[PDB]
Amino acid sequence: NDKVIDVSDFGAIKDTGSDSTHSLYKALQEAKKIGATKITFPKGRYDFYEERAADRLMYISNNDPGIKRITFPLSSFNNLEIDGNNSTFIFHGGLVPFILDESSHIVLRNFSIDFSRAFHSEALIAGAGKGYLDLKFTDQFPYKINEAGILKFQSQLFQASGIKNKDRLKRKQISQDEYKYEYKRVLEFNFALREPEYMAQDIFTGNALRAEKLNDVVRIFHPNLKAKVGNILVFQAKHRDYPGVVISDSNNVELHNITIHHAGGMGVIAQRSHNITIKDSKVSPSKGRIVSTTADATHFVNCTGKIKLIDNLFESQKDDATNIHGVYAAIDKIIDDKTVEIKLQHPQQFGFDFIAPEDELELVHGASLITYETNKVVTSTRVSNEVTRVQFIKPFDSRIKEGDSVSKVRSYAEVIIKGNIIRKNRARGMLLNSRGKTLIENNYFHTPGSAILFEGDANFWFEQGGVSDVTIKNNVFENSFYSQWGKGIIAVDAGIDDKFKETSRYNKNIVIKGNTFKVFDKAPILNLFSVSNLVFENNIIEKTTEYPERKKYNSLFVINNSDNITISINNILQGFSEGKSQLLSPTTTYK
Amino acid sequence: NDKVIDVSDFGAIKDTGSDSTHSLYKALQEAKKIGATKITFPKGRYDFYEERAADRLMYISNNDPGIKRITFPLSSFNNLEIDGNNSTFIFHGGLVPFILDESSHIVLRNFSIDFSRAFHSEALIAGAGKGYLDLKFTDQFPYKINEAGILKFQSQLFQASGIKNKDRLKRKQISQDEYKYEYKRVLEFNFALREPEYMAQDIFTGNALRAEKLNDVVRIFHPNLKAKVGNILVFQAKHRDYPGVVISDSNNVELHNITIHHAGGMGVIAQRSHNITIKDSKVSPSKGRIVSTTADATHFVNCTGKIKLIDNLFESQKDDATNIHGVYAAIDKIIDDKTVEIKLQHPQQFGFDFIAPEDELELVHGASLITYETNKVVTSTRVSNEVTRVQFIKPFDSRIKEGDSVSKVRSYAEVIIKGNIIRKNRARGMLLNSRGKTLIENNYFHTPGSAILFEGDANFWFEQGGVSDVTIKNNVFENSFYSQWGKGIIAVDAGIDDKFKETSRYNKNIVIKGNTFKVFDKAPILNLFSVSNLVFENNIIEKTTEYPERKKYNSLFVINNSDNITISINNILQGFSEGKSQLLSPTTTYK
Ligand SMILES: OC[C@H]1O[C@@H](O)[C@H](O)[C@@H](O)[C@H]1O
Ligand SMILES: OC[C@H]1O[C@@H](O)[C@H](O)[C@@H](O)[C@H]1O
Ligand SMILES: OC[C@H]1O[C@H](O)[C@H](O)[C@@H](O)[C@H]1O
Ligand SMILES: OC[C@H]1O[C@H](O)[C@H](O)[C@@H](O)[C@H]1O
Ligand SMILES: [Cl-]
Ligand SMILES: [Cl-]
Ligand code: NI
Ligand code: NI
Repeated sequence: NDKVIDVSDFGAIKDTGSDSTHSLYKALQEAKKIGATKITFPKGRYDFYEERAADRLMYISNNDPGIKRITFPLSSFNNLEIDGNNSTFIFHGGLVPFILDESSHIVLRNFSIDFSRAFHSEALIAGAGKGYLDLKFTDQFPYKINEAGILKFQSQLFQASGIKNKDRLKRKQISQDEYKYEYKRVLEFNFALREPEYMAQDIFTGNALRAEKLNDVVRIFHPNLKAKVGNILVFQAKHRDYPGVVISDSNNVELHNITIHHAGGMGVIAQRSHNITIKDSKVSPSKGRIVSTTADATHFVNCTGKIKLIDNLFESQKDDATNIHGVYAAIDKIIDDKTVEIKLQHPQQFGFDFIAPEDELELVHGASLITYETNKVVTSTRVSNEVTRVQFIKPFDSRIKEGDSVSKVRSYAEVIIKGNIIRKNRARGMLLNSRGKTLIENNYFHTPGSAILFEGDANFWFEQGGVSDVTIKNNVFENSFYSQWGKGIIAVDAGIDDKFKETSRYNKNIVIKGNTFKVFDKAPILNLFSVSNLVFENNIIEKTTEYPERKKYNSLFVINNSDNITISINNILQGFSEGKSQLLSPTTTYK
Repeated sequence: NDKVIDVSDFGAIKDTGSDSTHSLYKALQEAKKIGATKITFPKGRYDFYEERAADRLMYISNNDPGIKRITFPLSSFNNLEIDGNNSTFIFHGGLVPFILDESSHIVLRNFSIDFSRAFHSEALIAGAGKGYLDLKFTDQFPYKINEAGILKFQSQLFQASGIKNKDRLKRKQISQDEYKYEYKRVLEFNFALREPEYMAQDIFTGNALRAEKLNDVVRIFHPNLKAKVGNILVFQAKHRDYPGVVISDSNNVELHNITIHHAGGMGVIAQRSHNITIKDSKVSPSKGRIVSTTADATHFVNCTGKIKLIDNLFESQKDDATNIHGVYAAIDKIIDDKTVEIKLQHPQQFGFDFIAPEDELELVHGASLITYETNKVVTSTRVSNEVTRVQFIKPFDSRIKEGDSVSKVRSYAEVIIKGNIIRKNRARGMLLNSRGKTLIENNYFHTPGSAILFEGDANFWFEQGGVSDVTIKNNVFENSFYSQWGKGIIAVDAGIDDKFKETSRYNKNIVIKGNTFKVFDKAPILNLFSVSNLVFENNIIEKTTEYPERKKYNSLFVINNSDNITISINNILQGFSEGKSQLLSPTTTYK
């Protein structure tokens, strides 16, 4: 039809293991040429390789920039639905499955994304001693130990060809693939619960560990290795070069019933885009794996309109389930009374262009995150993937210094996050850096880090946060924040120096009602600073014994430098040995 | 003036160490806007950094592709001379100094190029034992040994700031710079002669060596380490990301009195360009260094017109002094009787586009390098940075198989290489893969590898060679080919399988006259196969004792599968103990 295009008409045949990339490409161009509104896959398994994938330079915020090979290069597509009919997609090597670029009204529906060799690696811990672990790898994680004695994971094990010359080039190719499987650090996971081991920490290794094949078993050596035998050691991928679904300068995108088993980086990363829905989808590992995506499950940078995460499962990724936030760029040079040069600060922010004439920017004091003023841009001149020269309509506030920051005033995204399951990932649940109206309703949280974190800073990540209207209602937080890294189940960790906490009110107007908190010890349920107007009422708090109690904590409510904080008497806490009046009484310390 | 632009008028001030990149940029744009023909630097030292350099995707043949930061982004410039007045240019970090792209009539004159921290590293060998070397590094080569026990070179040593937060970002930045200084292998250099140690070999390490700080001295561990104490160990840079001068799709470019002290990769790399002169220039290390560029000094891919290398010094680079050659692309898929898909084979060839309609291509048998036919292109469709679909005007020769190759029929460059000094580099002198008229006159060669190599192959490098008109006259070859890797002083090593050597005549019409060969043993002066019509006459051959004699060789002239080879009786050989009649008598073996 000129309305519905079947990829098989273009040569893509399921269930054979052959490369479907070019057939898919021609089907895409025909859909655009005639204006078809849907591309369908006959249900089956489709494999995509590097050799015939479109190449484009990409800057992708909070991931690694470079030349990308892209299986679905959805540049300037409009009103196009891709229905996989529950096909499974397998990506071989360094591929970005989807990049939506200047596209509009795109629907992705009914398929799964996976890579044939994960970018992270995993092993069974078979033994442990001072300065070493003994590991067992499955076939799924090929590796070599070279003559230098260094463990190096591989894209695949070299199978000889017959033709001697095809072998020399294939070895060189496998050898250059090593970069993609570089590791950075290791983390112990509980075998039975399939989550980071209780009170285990990241152990920084670098990308080279000393190793020996005992002579089936691999011993790795590092002074700081420690782990329980029988658990699973995860090698964290060093790079974020292959995110799953990139949504960039696009609008009205919907993901329905998408399963992202794996990504080199984040599963879904959206930048400078408007209206995004992710519904009935899954971030969850494929067979034999305890880890899903090697970074965040979802992530939104300078997005507008409505961001909806509805009835999804987000489990087992190496970072947060979501983060919705803006970009700060530091004021690097003051040119004249009207003109500055801003510089993107974090490496995975380089190439993020966002300042244009007529834009309004916040001018922000760095150590306090307090806004001096807003000012309109009349000139924006991109000098590099770091520096942009900005001239304002009027001279900027005379208190502004080099080292302060700007962020664009936006129609901040309205956030609706409901019905999701968030568990077994490594870090936090949700970073709520959304200044727009935010609703967190009917989610389940079981996270090692904070289930919900208000962050943002203008000194390292350079991420704009600061909420103005948040409702967290009818959620279950079950034994969340069980790790050693974090400040509470629901916490503020904005980059506000101690000396400015008393005057900065970065997060405002938060309602926390009707939730159930199942907690195993007395770590903070709320750990707040620089908040104005928060009401915590009609919650149920219920003591458990899921994990050993951490003696470091003896306060459910840590409040500093805030105003209008109501920890209502109408909350219910049962199963604690202390009195209700003590348990609801805020402290300034963990105590 | 509107004719001559002084960079200092645009804010570039010598001898201060500040970044001159943006001032230079505005001077470049003004020169293009008004049509000025020259930009001058007041003599001094100018430093260029990453932060404000223009970023562009680049595919650069025989080097590494990616996003490049470019100090002199000479895109679409015409009739422009850059005169440095013997200024010195210092490049900090990952910068490509010059990229000439679609430019015309460009003159670069009177300056030097260097990087503040070399991409390779060097050390004094202070001790040696089984499976280890003991090294001493100077300040110029900063490094860390991390807790894993791995030696990792650094862009710089971290100097604390005062402000604690500027320190955290700077550490992250220094940490991400580590990739640029990765090593691959080590090679021992003779301290006194400043050249690869006699009969030393590359020792493959990989990018991670075990190491210990003895407690000023660094011990590295690897089973295959062996070296003489007092020599200098060079760590070969793993990447070729920052070549010195890129000349791409450009014409009529001249380099006069340019000193390239260092490059991350090749000093000068030219691709698909027409008429290039390099005169009175130097590739030669800066103070404290024994290595110059980390790959070839110069290199020309699919160039046309005249290539002139006149009165230059090319010393101490890690590869060849020059290589002038074409590209083969393998026939990966046969589509129909008229249509194939070609695929670039070597990773550093990806993104090399060269086939367009109306082009004539050679269709070549892979194992023999014999041309089946030429055929004209009517359709070229780039699928990726690897694959292009090519359709011919007529059905191609029915003997063609997948695995054969194509190369474009070109106005092959006329090559004039005269008055150059070639010495102390690691590999060969000149790879003469130039099918156009070639003149090698009045050069001095002192190379560890072959001084002059006819190479090319369609199985690994995929480089088109095959000479048709070569004159090698009045050169001095002094103790060249003193290493264990090579086949002779002047040798053929084309990728022609043994079974086709008898029928393939890939190199034709070579005159070798009036040269002086000073040789220390009886390795081949000529080692030829698949040559037709070569005359070796009026040469002087003179025995020396510069290096120990290699007992493996007892033949100055090894000839196989050739025709019309004249080793004239009018050559002079003095200082040998064998008879003249034996010494000029060809063999089929080293004997
Ligand atoms: O799960 C138990 C294990 O937990 C880790 O955090 C600890 O470092 C190991 O020594 C072992 O105690
Ligand atoms: O230069 C002398 C040295 O040369 C190297 O090629 C050899 O491996 C060392 O053991 C030492 O003999
Ligand atoms: O703390 C913010 C931080 O959170 C996660 O780690 C993300 O992966 C990062 O990109 C960054 O957004
Ligand atoms: O043998 C050919 C080979 O020669 C040198 O090593 C060059 O650095 C390579 O790019 C390649 O051209
Ligand atoms: Cl202030
Ligand atoms: Cl043949
Ligand atoms: Ni937002
Ligand atoms: Ni040529």
